[PDB]
Amino acid sequence: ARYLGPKLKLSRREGTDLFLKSGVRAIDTKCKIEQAPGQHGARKPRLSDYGVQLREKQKVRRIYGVLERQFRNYYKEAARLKGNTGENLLALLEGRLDNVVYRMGFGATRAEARQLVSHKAIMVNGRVVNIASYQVSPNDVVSIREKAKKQSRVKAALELAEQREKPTWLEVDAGKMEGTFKRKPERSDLSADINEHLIVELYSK
Amino acid sequence: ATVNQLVRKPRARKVAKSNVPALEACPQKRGVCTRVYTTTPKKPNSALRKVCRVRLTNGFEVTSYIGGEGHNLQEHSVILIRGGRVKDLPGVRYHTVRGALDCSGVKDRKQARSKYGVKRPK
Amino acid sequence: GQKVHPNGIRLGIVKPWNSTWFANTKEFADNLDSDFKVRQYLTKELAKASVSRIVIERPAKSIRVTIHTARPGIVIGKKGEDVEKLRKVVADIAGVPAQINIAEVRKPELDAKLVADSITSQLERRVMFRRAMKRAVQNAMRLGAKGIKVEVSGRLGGAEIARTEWYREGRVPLHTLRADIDYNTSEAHTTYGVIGVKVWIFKGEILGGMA
Amino acid sequence: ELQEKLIAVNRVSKTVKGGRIFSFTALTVVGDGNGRVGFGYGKAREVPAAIQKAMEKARRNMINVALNNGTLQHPVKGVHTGSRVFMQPASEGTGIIAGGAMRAVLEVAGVHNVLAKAYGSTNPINVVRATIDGLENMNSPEMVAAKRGKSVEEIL
RNA sequence: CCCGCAGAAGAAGCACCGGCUAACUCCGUGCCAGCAGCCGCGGUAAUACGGAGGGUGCAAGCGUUAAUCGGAAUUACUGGGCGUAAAGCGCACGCAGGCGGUUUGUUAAGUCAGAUGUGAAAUCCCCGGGCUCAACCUGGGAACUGCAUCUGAUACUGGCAA
RNA sequence: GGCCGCAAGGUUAAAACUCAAAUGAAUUGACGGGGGCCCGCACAAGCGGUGGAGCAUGUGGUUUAAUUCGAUGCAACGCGA
RNA sequence: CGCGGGGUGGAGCAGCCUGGUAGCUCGUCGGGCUCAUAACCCGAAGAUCGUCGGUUCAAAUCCGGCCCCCGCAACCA
Ligand SMILES: [Mg+2]
Ligand SMILES: [Mg+2]
Ligand SMILES: [Mg+2]
Ligand SMILES: [Mg+2]
Ligand SMILES: [Mg+2]
Ligand SMILES: [Mg+2]
Ligand SMILES: [Mg+2]
Ligand SMILES: [Mg+2]
Ligand SMILES: [Mg+2]
Ligand SMILES: [Mg+2]
Ligand SMILES: [Mg+2]
Ligand SMILES: [Mg+2]
Ligand SMILES: [Mg+2]
Ligand SMILES: [Mg+2]
Ligand SMILES: [Mg+2]
Ligand SMILES: [Mg+2]
Ligand SMILES: [Mg+2]
Ligand SMILES: [Mg+2]
Ligand SMILES: [Mg+2]
Ligand SMILES: [Mg+2]
Ligand SMILES: [Mg+2]
Ligand SMILES: [Mg+2]
Ligand SMILES: [Mg+2]
Ligand SMILES: [Mg+2]
Ligand SMILES: [Mg+2]
Ligand SMILES: [Mg+2]
Ligand SMILES: [Mg+2]
Ligand SMILES: [Mg+2]
Repeated sequence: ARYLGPKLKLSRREGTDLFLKSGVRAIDTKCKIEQAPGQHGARKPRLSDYGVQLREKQKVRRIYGVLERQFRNYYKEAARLKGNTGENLLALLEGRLDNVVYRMGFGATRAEARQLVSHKAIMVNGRVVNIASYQVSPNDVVSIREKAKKQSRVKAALELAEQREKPTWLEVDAGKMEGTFKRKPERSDLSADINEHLIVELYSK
Repeated sequence: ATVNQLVRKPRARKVAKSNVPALEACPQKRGVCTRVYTTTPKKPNSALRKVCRVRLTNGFEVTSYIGGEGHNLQEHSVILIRGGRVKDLPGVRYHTVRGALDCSGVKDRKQARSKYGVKRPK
Repeated sequence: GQKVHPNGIRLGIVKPWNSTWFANTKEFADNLDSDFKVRQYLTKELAKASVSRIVIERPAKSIRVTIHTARPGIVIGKKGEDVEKLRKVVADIAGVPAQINIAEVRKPELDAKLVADSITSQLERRVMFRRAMKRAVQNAMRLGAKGIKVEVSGRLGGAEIARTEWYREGRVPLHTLRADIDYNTSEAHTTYGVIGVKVWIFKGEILGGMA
Repeated sequence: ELQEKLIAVNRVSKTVKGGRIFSFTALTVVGDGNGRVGFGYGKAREVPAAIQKAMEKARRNMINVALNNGTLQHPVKGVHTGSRVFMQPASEGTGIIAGGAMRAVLEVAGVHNVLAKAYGSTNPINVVRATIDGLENMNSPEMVAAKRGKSVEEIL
């Protein structure tokens, strides 16, 4: 299920920074971010239309940690749902519980947040939720249970999150170690470098 | 073209026959090697391609290509055949399944092992 | 067809001779051997000094070499150390007291020999032959040559089948005797064999003749 | 400001007394995104010269297209030598769903949401020309109201 | 279902990398061995045959074969054609059949509108709810493009009359 | 198979199998015992030759221990030499 | 030396982001314009995009090196 290989390899192949590491050190210092991975990394082949569409889809999937079947189901639900298809797809991926935990700051990486969620450190409305793909609803309180409140990695992740740029659609209390999911993140709140048209076209072949 | 003409005589869908009628809408079928031999390929290319005349369980006698390097097959050897033609071999429209009943996997293969019935090396 | 050498067909009319000395038939052949030796040694030494034209001039009891080069700084080196070394070696080769002069070429992009040598250097360094030849043509035309033609020949890019490729810009009238066509060749010894490079540079037409 | 993209490069021959002389043809499309789109077709002995000639030709001979909020105003058909083309004003968010040459032409034109399909021949040159012609033969509500002598409210 | 114990401890594979099609180099072999869905590849520098390294795509699955629709506007009703690419009977007369210049009246068959009955439940779709999420289950609606009967409209088509 | 025909045959009209093309129009060459125009000791008009004789020289062939190697329609054969 | 930014006709400025297209103003010349200057109009000339390279079908643009310029950089008794 989960990708268990080197993460900077994915970052180099994609080209951009996927935030696959905690971010204490520069990714340029941790790896040759410019060069592609492999024996023929220095060469930069010209990508075709299908190549760039596939590249964009892979970027989103690698960022969020979602395999093809689950991602395809997300697209199907987004297309079914009313409104803009790409915006709905991004909204669902944001709605994922592990993404929510990472955004609030109870995890250095999304993998670390997923680790906590799987190991039963997360309570949603006073209910211990175990699935990373759990869709968080608006006006949901998400809190760290007392068993995991003693973990030092949570505090370190909170400091890293304080370093990062804060999301407007969440309200997190670090002392209580709990955040409320105020609303679905708008497309303006989400990152601009991500392109949705390519994903929509690729899955609408 | 005219709707009146169409009402009189509708358009009759063009029934496309299958290119592997010996399988009879089955994925694979069992047979007995009547003869094992080699044949010369068609014009632009050259080789000695290994083929088997096989009597199928449903009466049909077909010719089937043997993929991979080397084979242990001989006469009176039960084999499993599947669809797929070799193009530059006239009248050969079926492949033998390597790693099937009384058919050994290709020796010393490290890639496409699943296609050639080769078990994982340690 | 087969074309005549542009320099050889224009000797006397517009082009001067490289060796300029008189000798009777008694000493003619020995002079030729010594001149060949001097030129060979000088090219081998100053391969990396961008030497364009060695001009040999013999007083009755002296040998005067004149090296036309793009970068005098490297050939002379520290004060007179390198020129003195070259002077003493050429003196022993010739068997006569020698005197070396150095003429600076202010425009190495218009000298056909230098352009050809640079292209062969690039070819040996495994650049793309079209890229190298286009760069040379653009540089010459920008510097203000009335025309330039460059030709490369033989196993381009390690191809089994040999080909010839040539690019011309401006005009290069070969049949006009009064024209000033600087022409020279070079050979790149690449890992796949020899690649020949020919360069014509039409700098202008000399009306006065001036020999 | 002008976004440009190369659709296809094709090798052609002349077959002269000596041997065969090869040359390259470049089909390009440029556009400002805001509605102006123009195609160009060039030919040279070498690919870079052909592409540059095509770019120059495409930069010239542009045509304005009436765009409604980044999409078409009504379903439009377009025809040419072999290419029969249909295009539909799809809703916002669907993206440009078109095949190859039509995708390139519409993307540089600036239409973000259409449902298109190319019938008949799908030769890149003819389909580009047919798509541009179809875009040209597309009037706006203001244009139809003016020509019919009515207000936009009467036309709706 | 919850709580406690221990220790990263017990848990990754398959296909592909010449173009179509995302992903390249070296070695072995020499129209042989072999590959192949199509185009093709191999005769001594093979990114296409085998091995290796690297990479790409899926992932407890991954490939191959069989089968249906799609792409196929390639049976074209929506939605094709017939001078030369396949396609105008050798030519005419003519029954059944198809189609019908113009005005008025009438009928209300076709047509249109409304209403009533029915069109089982499940399935599909919309808004919700319950399984920690999902699959799954479930409440209500919508839909079931239809058929029948009744009441109206009379522009067009049909019938009848001039 | 049916129908028609004295017969020749006509009419209606498939399938297995096989190939990945078959075709239409037009484009650039080359060719034509197609057409027009033009030029060159190309022909025609002339002079002198070669092919016959002897010898010189080169090549092929044969021979030889070796008869070194190359050039071998025009455009190799008093050629590298 | 540390970090950052910059180098585009003679000057002052776009073009860099999205790889294909060298633009604007002043200045120079000529002509018209003005009796003439000036002003105004029309033409003409002027960078190889600091340089050395790398990538690519193609580089002012993408990448690196060097050269400089500027800002920041903790040291003068
Ligand atoms: Mg000659
Ligand atoms: Mg077609
Ligand atoms: Mg590819
Ligand atoms: Mg294979
Ligand atoms: Mg090899
Ligand atoms: Mg292989
Ligand atoms: Mg199938
Ligand atoms: Mg269909
Ligand atoms: Mg048709
Ligand atoms: Mg015909
Ligand atoms: Mg016909
Ligand atoms: Mg007729
Ligand atoms: Mg009527
Ligand atoms: Mg009637
Ligand atoms: Mg009625
Ligand atoms: Mg029902
Ligand atoms: Mg629920
Ligand atoms: Mg229900
Ligand atoms: Mg009526
Ligand atoms: Mg009536
Ligand atoms: Mg018959
Ligand atoms: Mg004459
Ligand atoms: Mg005669
Ligand atoms: Mg004789
Ligand atoms: Mg002979
Ligand atoms: Mg001989
Ligand atoms: Mg010989
Ligand atoms: Mg002779």
